[PDB]
Amino acid sequence: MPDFVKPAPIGVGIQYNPEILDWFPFEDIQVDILEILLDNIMAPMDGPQIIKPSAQAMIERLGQKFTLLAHSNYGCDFGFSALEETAAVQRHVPLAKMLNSPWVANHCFYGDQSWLDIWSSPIQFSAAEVARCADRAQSLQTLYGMPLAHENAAYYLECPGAEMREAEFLARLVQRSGTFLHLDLHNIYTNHLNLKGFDLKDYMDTLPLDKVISVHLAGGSWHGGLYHDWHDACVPEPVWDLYEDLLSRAQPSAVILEYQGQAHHAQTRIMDASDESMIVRDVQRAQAIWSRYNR
Amino acid sequence: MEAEQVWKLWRRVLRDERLQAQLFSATDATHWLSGFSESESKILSVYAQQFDRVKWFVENYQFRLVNSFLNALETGAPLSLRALLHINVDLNAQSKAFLRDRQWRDYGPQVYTYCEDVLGFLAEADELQGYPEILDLMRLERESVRLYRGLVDPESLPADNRYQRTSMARLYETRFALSGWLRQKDQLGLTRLPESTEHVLIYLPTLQARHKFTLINAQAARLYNCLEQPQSAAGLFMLINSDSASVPGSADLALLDRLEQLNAIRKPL
Ligand SMILES: [Fe+3]
Ligand SMILES: [Fe+3]
Repeated sequence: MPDFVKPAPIGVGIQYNPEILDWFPFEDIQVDILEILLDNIMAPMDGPQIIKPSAQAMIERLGQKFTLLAHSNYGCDFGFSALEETAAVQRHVPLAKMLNSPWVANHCFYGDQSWLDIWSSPIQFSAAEVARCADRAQSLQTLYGMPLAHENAAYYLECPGAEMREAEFLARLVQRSGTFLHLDLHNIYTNHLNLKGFDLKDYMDTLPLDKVISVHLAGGSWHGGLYHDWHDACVPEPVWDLYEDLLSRAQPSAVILEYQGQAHHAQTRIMDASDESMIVRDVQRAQAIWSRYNR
Repeated sequence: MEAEQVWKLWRRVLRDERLQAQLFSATDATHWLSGFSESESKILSVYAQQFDRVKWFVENYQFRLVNSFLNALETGAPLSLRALLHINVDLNAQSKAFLRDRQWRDYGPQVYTYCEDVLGFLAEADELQGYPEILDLMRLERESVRLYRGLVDPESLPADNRYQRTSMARLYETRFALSGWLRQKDQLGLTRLPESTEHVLIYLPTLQARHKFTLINAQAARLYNCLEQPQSAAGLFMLINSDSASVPGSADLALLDRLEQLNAIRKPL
């Protein structure tokens, strides 16, 4: 606890974002780790409760079988409001402790007592924001009592006033705060495609890969679509190339596969759910690659 | 360009639909309102190209905010939501009407305050004014919201050797017999209800459990209404609102025994 270290590798799992559409598709004993979005189990802050009383049942049912990871989105971690007032320390920090999570990850976005302003607002890549966000990250990690990872953000517009590249920002952030990184490989691929001058090779060499604890493999929108980062289609082959390359350079502790929620994540999508075994193929391929570079 | 100024700028942008229209229509520097502060317009000037992304970011904000109107309803008033969904009210049209009145406010984790302002807004909707049974159901759910909100930082009260009213329960005198909907939730908003008053008590078994609705007798509601301020156990039995000046004993003791069991009162000890 005085110095947080990377936990021992625990394996590959799915993110359990479909609280209903995944237990029946869940198969075998191969996966013993599932991610938990703390926002879905979160209780209102203008109320006296920490966890949704309906969510306390599954945490009891799932914590015994599988190790359950935390994921802090819409928690206003890197905002400008006081950290003690944010939903991260008021709800997300106790929830991760209640879930007995080995570590917790957030997102490199902006939020101030607001839930839906956080996407499409990446942190300004500047030495001024490096200093401010690292001070909040070290304090927040101290409150979590567990390692704190920062997920790389997928965005279409870089924040104005950016002094440096995204990869140098994350390297300067985790070095000054002592926190860790949560490498979403698909967010690197969609940023490489939809951004001018995004060096994918420099991104991997710049990042302290020894700070990566968890990895996210996901799909995206096909060419011609409205916008990207749908997290619906099959995991693209360039994202699979990044997964094999990352395991051959460093040693994460887990890798999770994410998919869309119940409603359409963006303005116009669908609800269909019939390719349940494609997920099993994507998980199984990650299992084989994981053991190919197993400790 | 400080990061806090860039956030404060957009936070003003996507809450005022007027500022968004002039940005979408004008890509030229001065054609977009130079009435924006020079510091603001400096940050707008970065978005001179790729103004297409600005309309996409604003549209996603209001789309999520329209959905949060439903999430706030599911969290605070789940039975009113099922009743409103059964009678086919355009909650999207009511979400846009409610959010525009609040200038597209992001409640965030303040979901109970969100639902409380939503139920109050919906209580005046002309579409709902023809459904008095649902209007009675929403006021019942609004008390449940006020039950949770009243327990955030509750005023602590010691034993004080007097009958005290706790903060873990509220009372609602209905206009219709809502128990028919509470006992048969498949008929929420679908069936007709008699206009008889009921005393439904919203109470929490434990502080980490779902609130429950239960009916109490009119005499128990009289005891609960007289315990607005803590009474001396003897003045309470005297305070039958000038109707009775005698202690009923087991007639009113068993009622107080149930209220404390429902975590609604605090007996003197
Ligand atoms: Fe994430
Ligand atoms: Fe992710």
